[PDB]
Amino acid sequence: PVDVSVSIFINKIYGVNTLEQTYKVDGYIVAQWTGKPRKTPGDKPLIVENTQIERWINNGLWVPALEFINVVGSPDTGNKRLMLFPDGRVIYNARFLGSFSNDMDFRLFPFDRQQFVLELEPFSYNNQQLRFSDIQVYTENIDNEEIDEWWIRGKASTHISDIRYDHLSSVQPNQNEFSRITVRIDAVRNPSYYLWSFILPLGLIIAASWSVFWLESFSERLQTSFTLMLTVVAYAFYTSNILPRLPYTTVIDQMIIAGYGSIFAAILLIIFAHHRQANGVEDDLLIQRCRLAFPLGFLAIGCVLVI
Amino acid sequence: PVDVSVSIFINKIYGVNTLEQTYKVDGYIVAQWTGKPRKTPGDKPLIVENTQIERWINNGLWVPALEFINVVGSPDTGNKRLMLFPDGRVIYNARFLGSFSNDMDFRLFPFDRQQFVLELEPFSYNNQQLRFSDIQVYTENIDNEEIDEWWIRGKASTHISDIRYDHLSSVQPNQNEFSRITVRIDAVRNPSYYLWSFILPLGLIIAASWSVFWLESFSERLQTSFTLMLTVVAYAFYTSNILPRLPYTTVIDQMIIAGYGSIFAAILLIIFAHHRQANGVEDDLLIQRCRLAFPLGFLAIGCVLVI
Amino acid sequence: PVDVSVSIFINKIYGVNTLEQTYKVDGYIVAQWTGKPRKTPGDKPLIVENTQIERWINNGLWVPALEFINVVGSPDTGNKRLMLFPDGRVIYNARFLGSFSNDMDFRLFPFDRQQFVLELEPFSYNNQQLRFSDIQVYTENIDNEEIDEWWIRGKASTHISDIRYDHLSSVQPNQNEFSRITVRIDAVRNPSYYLWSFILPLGLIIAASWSVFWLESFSERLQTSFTLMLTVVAYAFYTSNILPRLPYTTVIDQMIIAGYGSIFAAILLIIFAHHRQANGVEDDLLIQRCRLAFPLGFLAIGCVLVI
Amino acid sequence: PVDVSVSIFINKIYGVNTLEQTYKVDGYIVAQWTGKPRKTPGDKPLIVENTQIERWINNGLWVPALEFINVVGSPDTGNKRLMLFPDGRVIYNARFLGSFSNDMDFRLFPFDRQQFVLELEPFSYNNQQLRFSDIQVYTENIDNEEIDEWWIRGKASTHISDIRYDHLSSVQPNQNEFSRITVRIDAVRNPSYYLWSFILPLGLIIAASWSVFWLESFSERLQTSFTLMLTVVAYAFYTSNILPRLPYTTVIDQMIIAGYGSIFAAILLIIFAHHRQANGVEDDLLIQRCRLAFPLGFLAIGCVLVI
Amino acid sequence: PVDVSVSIFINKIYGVNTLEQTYKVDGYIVAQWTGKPRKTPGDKPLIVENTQIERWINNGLWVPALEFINVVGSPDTGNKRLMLFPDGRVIYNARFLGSFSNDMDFRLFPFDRQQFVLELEPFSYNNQQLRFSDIQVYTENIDNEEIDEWWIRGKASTHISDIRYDHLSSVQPNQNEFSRITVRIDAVRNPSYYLWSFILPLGLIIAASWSVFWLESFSERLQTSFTLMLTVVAYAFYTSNILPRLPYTTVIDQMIIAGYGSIFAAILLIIFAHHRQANGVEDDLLIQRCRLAFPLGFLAIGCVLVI
Ligand SMILES: [Ba+2]
Ligand SMILES: [Ba+2]
Ligand SMILES: [Ba+2]
Ligand SMILES: [Ba+2]
Ligand SMILES: [Ba+2]
Ligand SMILES: [Ba+2]
Ligand SMILES: [Ba+2]
Ligand SMILES: [Ba+2]
Ligand SMILES: [Ba+2]
Ligand SMILES: [Ba+2]
Ligand SMILES: [Ba+2]
Ligand SMILES: [Ba+2]
Repeated sequence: PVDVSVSIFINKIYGVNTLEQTYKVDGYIVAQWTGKPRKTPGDKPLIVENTQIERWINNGLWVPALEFINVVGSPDTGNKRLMLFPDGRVIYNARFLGSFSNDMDFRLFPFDRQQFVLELEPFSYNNQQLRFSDIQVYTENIDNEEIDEWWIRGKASTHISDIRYDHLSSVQPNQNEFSRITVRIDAVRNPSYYLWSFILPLGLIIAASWSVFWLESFSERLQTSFTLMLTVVAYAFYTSNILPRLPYTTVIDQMIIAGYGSIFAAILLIIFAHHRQANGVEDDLLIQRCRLAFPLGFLAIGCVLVI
Repeated sequence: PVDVSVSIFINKIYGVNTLEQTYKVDGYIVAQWTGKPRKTPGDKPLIVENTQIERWINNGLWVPALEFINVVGSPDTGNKRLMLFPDGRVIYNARFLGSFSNDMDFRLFPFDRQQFVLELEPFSYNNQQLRFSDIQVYTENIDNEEIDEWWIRGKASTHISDIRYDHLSSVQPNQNEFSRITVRIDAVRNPSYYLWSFILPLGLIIAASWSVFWLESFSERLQTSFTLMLTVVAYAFYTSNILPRLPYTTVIDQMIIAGYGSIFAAILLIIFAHHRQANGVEDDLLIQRCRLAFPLGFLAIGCVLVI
Repeated sequence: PVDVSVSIFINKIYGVNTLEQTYKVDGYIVAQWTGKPRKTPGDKPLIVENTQIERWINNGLWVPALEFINVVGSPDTGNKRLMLFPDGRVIYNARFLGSFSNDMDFRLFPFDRQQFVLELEPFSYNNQQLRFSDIQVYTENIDNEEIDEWWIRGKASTHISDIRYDHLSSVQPNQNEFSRITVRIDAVRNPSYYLWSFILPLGLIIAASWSVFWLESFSERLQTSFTLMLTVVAYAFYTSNILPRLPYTTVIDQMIIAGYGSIFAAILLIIFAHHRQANGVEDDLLIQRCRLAFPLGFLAIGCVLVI
Repeated sequence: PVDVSVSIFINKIYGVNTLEQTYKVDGYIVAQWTGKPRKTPGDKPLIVENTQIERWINNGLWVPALEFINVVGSPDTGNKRLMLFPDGRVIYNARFLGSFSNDMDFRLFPFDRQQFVLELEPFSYNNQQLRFSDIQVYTENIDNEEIDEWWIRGKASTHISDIRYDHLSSVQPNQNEFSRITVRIDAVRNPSYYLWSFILPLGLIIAASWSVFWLESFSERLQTSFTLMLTVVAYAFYTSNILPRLPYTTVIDQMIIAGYGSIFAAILLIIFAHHRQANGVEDDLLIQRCRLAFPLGFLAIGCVLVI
Repeated sequence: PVDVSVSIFINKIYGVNTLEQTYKVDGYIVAQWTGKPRKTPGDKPLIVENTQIERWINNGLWVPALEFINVVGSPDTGNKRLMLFPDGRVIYNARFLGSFSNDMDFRLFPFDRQQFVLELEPFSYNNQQLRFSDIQVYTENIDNEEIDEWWIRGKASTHISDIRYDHLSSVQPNQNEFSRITVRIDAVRNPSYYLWSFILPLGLIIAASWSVFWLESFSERLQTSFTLMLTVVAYAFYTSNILPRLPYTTVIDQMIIAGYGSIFAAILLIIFAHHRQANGVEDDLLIQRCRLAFPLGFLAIGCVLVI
């Protein structure tokens, strides 16, 4: 069992794809294991850069292939390097940019708790062992929070476990097990933009739609309600175009639905008030006075929902 | 005829392209056939990783090229590996991400039954035989259903058949036939988002468009109907922008068309009511009382259509 | 002059880009020419797969480079293979996906007659001759027509010609001429989606815009006409966003323009009716009765245009 | 100083990016210089195709690297070829597709005069000389003009100059100078689509906005003006979505601004007419009669602007 | 410690991605260090072009890998060249296009002060020293300012520093330190397009929304206010579609919010005026006369905000 020390440097996280549940990571990966002592030019360690590494591999140098389990496609590998010390240790350093996968729940969307994971694991080697994992996130989490889209909470996280693959080749007994490094980074979305540019005017619009009951004539009350409907549709459009695509409804979508339902309910009451009648036209006092009931009645449901 | 055992591990299915009828698959492929016994270092099997495999092929090692028939372009091949046992068996393991093709009917779109297929088959070898196919979909179908976009039903499916190519080279008689592995996975789309964020408010809008008959003045009835038309167009826009592009109409599109037709019909009746007349202005009782007939008359067609 | 037999298998055609006049083709290409007899292992023909082909070329094996003339960029070349028979024939088989160019007229757009062309021709060799071209389109043209976006008419088409390049190097006399294979596939667009989801509601909207003349008050007639204008703009938007981008106007765009012109004309008549007058207000009978003339007067132009 | 004859064949120009000031070119490049006589197989010139060229370079064959100065990124290089004549001449032929840069002024946008430039120049060689440049644009400029987006005027253009680089290595005196080929192609945009589908209905809308003064009641005049404002915004949207993105205003944008300004001015006059008054309500005759002044007053500015 | 002289030529800066905080740079990089004297053919320096450089590296020629620290992915490397002088100096010249990262604050967006940075640094070598950095931005900053999107202020900027990496391998004492070149270019966005096509009509719209108080009837005042709301939503859409996506609100977004708030406030006052009353209907003089207060009251906040 060969001991391998992994260090991962995270430069940037970006390009979140909500539909594909995918996010981009750029950084460095460093792997250090101790092999057989060697004779370098002078005593000083040897530096082997990109194209030459292959040449060394062809001469029988041993370089385990480490795979990102949760990666999508194949990473963009930048400059890579081998460092060979005379005392036998070997240090592989490479730069990568890759698209990674993980389970992501956006149902809370404006206010989101997401976590970005990297899963590393040897491709072909069951007994080679990951000694320890060190993650340098040092690119500052809090410098400007309201600039960066996501606010990163705490410094990384680490797990080194043994994954067992049940379905395998003819020889079971001693190796189903591969060592896996899991690095998770917790992050929270910045609600500002969505609160001010979406939630707020949406609220204003809903509240304003309640003002239909302060109209005098029935005709006015109806004809206006249609304009309201149109406004909600237009808003639904404005949101849907900018907002990220999802298989499910977010909080904002629910607000929109609440808008539609509020207006349709208003329509029903407005028509009901007219044709529930003394002779044919009598309009209900308390009902036309629902201008108080409707806003809080909505607010009741509003306070009930997140709860 | 060489026996080849194939195992395919499906990690993720995503990136469905409705227009191109294409979907992305990420996973592993494992091929195992038994060759001539060999002498490995020690007794233990030999592990040959990525770049080295080519070197082994150049030395006369035999590695059949397996082709995905239904793939689009060429797959993104990750880490690949050969495992050479002294008793002669050879196991090829590779990681891939690829875009695959298949016939897809979206006419039911909000509620969709689709099936994702992989078609494997040797490129150049007519007699080499696929022994058996095993598909590990083990990445959990039901864990969170309402998170994942598609709900996968059952565990995979398998067929191993012999495909005959009629048009071929000068020598017909014994080999037109190649062994083909076909893996199909049945899946059903999650209607939630579309029901709540599309179907529902669309319904509310249609129903509301029926309220035009509860207006008193002819002018009101018309002028309002135009606002309704506008609203339906705006909605058609909001849907069309978000929804996937298709060569054909879905259920929702039909609903939209139903909206247009309902409103235009309403216009016709509204004008007809005015100018079918006692003197010139007489409005038809039963017709202005169509407020009952129109909703169910639509509903009749609605219940007739899916039927 | 070397005789070369080409067979092309078309798997899929897709990704039409209207602006770039480009379309994607995936399939196989097979080239067969007869060289000098060879000694294979056993008698059986030799199979040389991807990476090895280059190695054979470096040993002086002759492999003409065939170029797609109308290709854009360079194709995605999948698995490729050489088959070497002892009697001297050589068969090159490769899989490709590529973007191809051709002249495309979309002026009829909803109903389109387009043709997809492949142009093959030796890169460096003036005397090497393409014996015959065979195109297997066998992937079924008619299975489900209303699923596939394009309906393919007939089985392919073929031409083998000699192209002469006037401008050339210092030596003219005997070779300006290269053999070119041209494969054309005629296809017709499926109008369904565009008829129902675009043409139809657009028509309904136009017809409805004629109902403005059934209004009583001048004010109503005007104020409504503006809402109509807005509706046409909104519709123009909804179409333009979904529909493919073009340098020219399609049929639908013309319909839109017809809408604008109809409404503006309506405005002119509505204002004219008011201020062409007995004293100042007199409205013209026949003119307010143009509710008959306008629809057919439009229809006249409509029946005149395609004609 | 080595004489090099360059011939460039332009197949297609497309993919204009207004923001990046970039355009795509596909074609062939041919370079011919005369080296030392050689012994070919037979007397006939030698054909060296793609992969082999490198092999020849490694044997000390001399192949100058020609760089496109104005290219963006690196070109997609298709099939390439060397032709070696026994009398010593060498002809390099390659196919390329590349994104090129040039200064582009879109301020006139609907009617545009643009020019597409290619700048070629040896990478490392100060004394090697470009003998002459020949550009075959022969792909027909005028066949169908209203199909192609751009109308190409005249056949190419050519310049061969000497560029001097001031800032250089330690040795100045005799070589700051590299030979540069510049190929420019003048082209004019097709205004049709923009005239009919944009300019025209925009005009109709503006003209129609002048009809607000033919309304009787002040309320009507205002309430309608708002609908007009909305219509102009909607139109601004429809244009902005389809039209290419720019750092500056085009002609159409100016028209839009003119729309806004016209309507706001109308608002100001409408309110002014009401509250500039005999008692409080008196409306100005000449002002309500500005229905004549406003259209030409706008037209005055319109005829003044391009002038 | 090897002295390395770097010169960087900036051709173009473009493709700013606001969300990813990324921008494209195209140009040349030149690195000059003095090695061991060599014997060239003749006395004249040797020119080694693209593919050959690798061959020289394989023979033990030393070519430090320089990394762009702030690059995203890996650059598109064009033609590259080595120049070997007999006196031992070596000059590496390469052309590159790459996407680079940097902190970008768009909160001021229409008027933006941004700075484009390049960070260069040896990949594997702690003692090799960057002698000096020279940046040729010579592509003209001021030629046409209103054409180019960004106005570049001053000629570049330069820093050469020593970066210390705390976390490292087992040997600390003398080398934590790598030499880093930092090149920063200050630029300011061109407000024209946004002022005229966005800020201005937005202002006109706001001002116009104040005209609601000049209406007589309460009904008019309300029903109109809704149309205003719709107009602001439509405008919010038109802006949001064209404008760049951000995690935060810009100035324009704030203006939009101000619009919504202004209209909602107007609604509140309009309803309050009606139902704060003598009997039930009395409308407040000063309140209906707020037509003066509202515009400046807004303007007060407007002048307070940037301040
Ligand atoms: Ba790479
Ligand atoms: Ba790959
Ligand atoms: Ba099919
Ligand atoms: Ba899962
Ligand atoms: Ba490939
Ligand atoms: Ba879009
Ligand atoms: Ba290439
Ligand atoms: Ba042509
Ligand atoms: Ba050598
Ligand atoms: Ba390169
Ligand atoms: Ba930062
Ligand atoms: Ba320039």
